[PDB]
Amino acid sequence: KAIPKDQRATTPYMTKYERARILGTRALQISMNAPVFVDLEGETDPLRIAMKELAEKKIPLVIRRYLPDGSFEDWSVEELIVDL
Amino acid sequence: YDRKVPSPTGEYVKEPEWVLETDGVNLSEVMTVPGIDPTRIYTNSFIDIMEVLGIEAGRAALYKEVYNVIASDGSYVNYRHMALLVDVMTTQGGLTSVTRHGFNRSNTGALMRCSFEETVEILFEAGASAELDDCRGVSENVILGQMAPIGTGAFDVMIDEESL
Amino acid sequence: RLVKALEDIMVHYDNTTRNSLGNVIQFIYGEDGMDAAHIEKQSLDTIGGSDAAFEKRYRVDLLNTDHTLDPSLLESGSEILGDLKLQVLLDEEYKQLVKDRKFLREVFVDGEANWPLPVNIRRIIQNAQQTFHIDHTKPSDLTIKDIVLGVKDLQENLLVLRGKNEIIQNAQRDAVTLFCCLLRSRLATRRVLQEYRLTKQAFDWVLSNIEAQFLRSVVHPGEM
Amino acid sequence: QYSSAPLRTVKEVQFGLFSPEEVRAISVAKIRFPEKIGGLNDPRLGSIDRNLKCQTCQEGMNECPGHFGHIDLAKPVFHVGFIAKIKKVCECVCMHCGKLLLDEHNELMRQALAIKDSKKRFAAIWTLCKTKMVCETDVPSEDDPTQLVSRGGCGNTQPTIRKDGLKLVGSWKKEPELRVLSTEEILNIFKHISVKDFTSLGFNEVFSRPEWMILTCLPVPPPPVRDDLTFKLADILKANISLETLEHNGAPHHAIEEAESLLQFHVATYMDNDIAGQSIRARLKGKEGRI
Amino acid sequence: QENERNISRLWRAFRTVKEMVKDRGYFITQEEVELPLEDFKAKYCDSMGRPQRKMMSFQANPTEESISKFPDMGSLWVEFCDEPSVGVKTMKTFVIHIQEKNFQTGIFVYQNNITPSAMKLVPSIPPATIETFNEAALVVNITHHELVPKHIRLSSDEKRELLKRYRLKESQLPRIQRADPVALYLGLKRGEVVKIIRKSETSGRYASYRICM
Amino acid sequence: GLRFGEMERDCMIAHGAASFLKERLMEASDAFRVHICGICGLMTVIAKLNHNQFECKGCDNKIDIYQIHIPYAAKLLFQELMAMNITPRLYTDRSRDF
Ligand SMILES: [Zn+2]
Ligand SMILES: [Zn+2]
Ligand SMILES: [Zn+2]
Repeated sequence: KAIPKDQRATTPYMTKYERARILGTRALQISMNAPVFVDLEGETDPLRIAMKELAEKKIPLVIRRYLPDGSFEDWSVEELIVDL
Repeated sequence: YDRKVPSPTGEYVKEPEWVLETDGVNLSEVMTVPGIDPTRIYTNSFIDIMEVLGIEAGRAALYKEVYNVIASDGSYVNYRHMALLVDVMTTQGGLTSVTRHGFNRSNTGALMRCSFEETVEILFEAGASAELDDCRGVSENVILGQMAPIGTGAFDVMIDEESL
Repeated sequence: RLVKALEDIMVHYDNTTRNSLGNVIQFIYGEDGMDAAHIEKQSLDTIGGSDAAFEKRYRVDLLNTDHTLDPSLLESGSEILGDLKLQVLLDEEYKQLVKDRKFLREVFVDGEANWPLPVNIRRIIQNAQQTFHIDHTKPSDLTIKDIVLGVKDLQENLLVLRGKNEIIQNAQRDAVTLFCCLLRSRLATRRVLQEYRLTKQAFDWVLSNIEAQFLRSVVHPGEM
Repeated sequence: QYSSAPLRTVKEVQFGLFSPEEVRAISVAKIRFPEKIGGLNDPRLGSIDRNLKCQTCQEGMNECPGHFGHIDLAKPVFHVGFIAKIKKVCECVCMHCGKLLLDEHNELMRQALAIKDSKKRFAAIWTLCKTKMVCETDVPSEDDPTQLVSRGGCGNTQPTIRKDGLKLVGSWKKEPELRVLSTEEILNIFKHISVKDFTSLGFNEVFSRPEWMILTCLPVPPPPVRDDLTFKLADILKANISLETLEHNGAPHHAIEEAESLLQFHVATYMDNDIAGQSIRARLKGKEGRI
Repeated sequence: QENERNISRLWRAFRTVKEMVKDRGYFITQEEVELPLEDFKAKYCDSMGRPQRKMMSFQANPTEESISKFPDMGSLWVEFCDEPSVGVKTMKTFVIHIQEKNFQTGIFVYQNNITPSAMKLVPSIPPATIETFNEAALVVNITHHELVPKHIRLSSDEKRELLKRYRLKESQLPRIQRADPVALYLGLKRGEVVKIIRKSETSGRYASYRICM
Repeated sequence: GLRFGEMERDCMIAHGAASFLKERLMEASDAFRVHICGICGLMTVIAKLNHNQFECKGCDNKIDIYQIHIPYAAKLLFQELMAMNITPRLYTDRSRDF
């Protein structure tokens, strides 16, 4: 049922599951010749590339976190802090 | 038994005490005998504890028992795990057994692994009972070709129209 | 039989542990929101030893030529003697250490001091003491306000829950209670200065590290 | 192809029972002729012959998700799967006015009524009512057993029901009397049970009314499913039709009864092969047993 | 002989009730709670050595502190009876007394048991509820026990906040039976919620909740 | 051995590896595309794709509708349930009318 960009009580940090699903989702696109958003300083491996995009905060994706009751928060891969 | 107790100076010292170990249980009645410390009385029959002292005490005693069984082989297991077990067995106000209780459930869906060569009967009741499948299991979501709302699938991913 | 009974319990984004129906099993996982793989047995010092030992270790009385911080442990050591305003700060800390000891002696009636907790503080310090090549000869450039207020602020940053209401804020203070007891006993002023000998730089590093490791120790929603 | 219909994933599944009304409200054909004909395999249902025609929903034998058929039963028949259920409800409700045999006036009943498990509560209420053999009029209060409390005004005696194959038989008394309980009496008694009463049982006033355990309108599975089933449907049709041809031209009582128990034998065996003689349940025995 | 020690039990039990009533939020002097044996003997016995239960009964009033959260908390009427076995005639007298003098709660402390007849006499004067206890199950205050954490009754107000911030249906909360020794101790009623604060080897304290079934 | 049994699945759940679990347990059955009413969760939608027309008589529906991909073995098992007079409502929403 959505929650305003303010009032999100969920973690500002990205969960290890989100990192894995985003990296896997992005890697799949890269593996199907989908446009890339960074400078492949040699990388030719999709996942390895996707990992580079993440580090460079250039993955235009949004994670919709659901709460047990149905409501939900929306964070952008951009926002999410990546420390694991 | 040796008992670690604070000494008047502050450091823990051992204070051996006499204790009684019985064969047979009757908590409600012995607890009331004069001369004892009704505050420390115990019993490995967590069932009796839960009936005399209540579910919360029943829960603690149940943790202390599961715990002793694992510590008997010297094995160590972080609290949260046994704590979680003991809470599930306790959530409904009473001591709910783990070793398969119901012939149809324990927390599933009329969709997960069709149990019995007569799953039809599990469905028949679900129908007549207006059962509502949450679809959080791995099986029910496999039948549906979707990925379970667990771990890596406990959220949805979407395209972001913000990125410049 | 065990798997079957628990298989559907998961941690949700509200740090709650629930089952397929959405029923609450634990209001916070493990009663501390911590991930088991990030917890280490650590010694809760404040709990053992005589009282004489407790006071000798933690008591800092600026108003007493004897139970003060020797001007050698600290740079501002001689000009802090008799300082009333600071002494009020040092008494908030000591009374807090004394409650902690009482409190702990209730939770572990046994007297046992080593319990698995997140963030190995003793290690973070040993790093600091090697990273900043801290020589145990020269006095420290730490202020009493630096330590007492610093360590007081750190606690407000060790988050497990974020909800802005009163209910969740209390849940949060509870979840971090035992850990903070360990914290305050490791970063007690006399300890920092006379035992660790941290500099204002090493110390500030130790703090932000604990905050990092701590948050890195919280369980992630989605955990089966 | 393409459908403006937004794509999504199933999040929940609400199980329930198909009332005779909805079975009509959603079907396409009325299905008469037990033998393309407007009776079976076309009156709207999924098509064959590589023909796109299939209710304007065109498409083909590979995009077309079979459409459902309709088919009225001369008489109501028990659904094989709920006979055990239908029996127990009868042992809880009065078989005359449809009122639960024990109210909130009985302390042991209050405890049972509190259970939240539609399965365990049903079990508890049943174990308590199958005892009562009279739809009580007055009952002792919470005060003096000297004072009585009134309730559902119907003192009639309750029957001890037993099961004989696909029929339920009851024995009354105040030497007993034995009269088989027709599907029409049960169907009507159920429809006389209150929302509070069947809900206290494991029923849902929206998705699963007791009355629906009794089949009136049977759903005809589209081509993609049924072929043998179509045969079994054919005979169900036959038996249903020969039964109506015993009313339009009147007929003896035992004759209209042999035909009812004939249809009953098919509507039953159609869904489950496990009765007096020798299905969908079966189809699953390799679709439930193969999945 | 017996009587002597038999007196102590009734006395201990008497204590538990004071402690129990006090824990419910009724004004009671920690002083009376600690009424020494020998005084109890004098302050309540007749000249023979036997205890006169009739004399022990008493009324109890909410505390300013208590009515600030639970305004509808009337007063109590604890009651002890000389009749070892209580019959409908004896109970009616009681069920009437509490009702008459308009008491919101009556606790009946019987000795060996009551007539299954009189037992049904209980629910009969709504909303005022009546509660029963067997002295035996009062001779020791279970709440004083090691494994028994602090149970605190929540006001319907604290309850709404609870259900709201965790965003739960009442059914998703951990449960506690109506007949759970502690619920019986606190006088819990179906629907009420208790906050349980327990020590934890993990965190310092951890509060959980259980709603009465 | 060499199988992927209940115990293996439990380990993968513990790892939170859901997409691997989906990839591994799923069968061959063609991902079929069905249409559904948002009111009743049934496969009683008549789709005139070319004409953009969706109808679900019994409900008066043309706007409140969705599309889902499910193994054909599912479409069947469900229709079979409908044949046995049972209603397997499929809903895209988790938060009921509560
Ligand atoms: Zn079609
Ligand atoms: Zn009747
Ligand atoms: Zn519809």
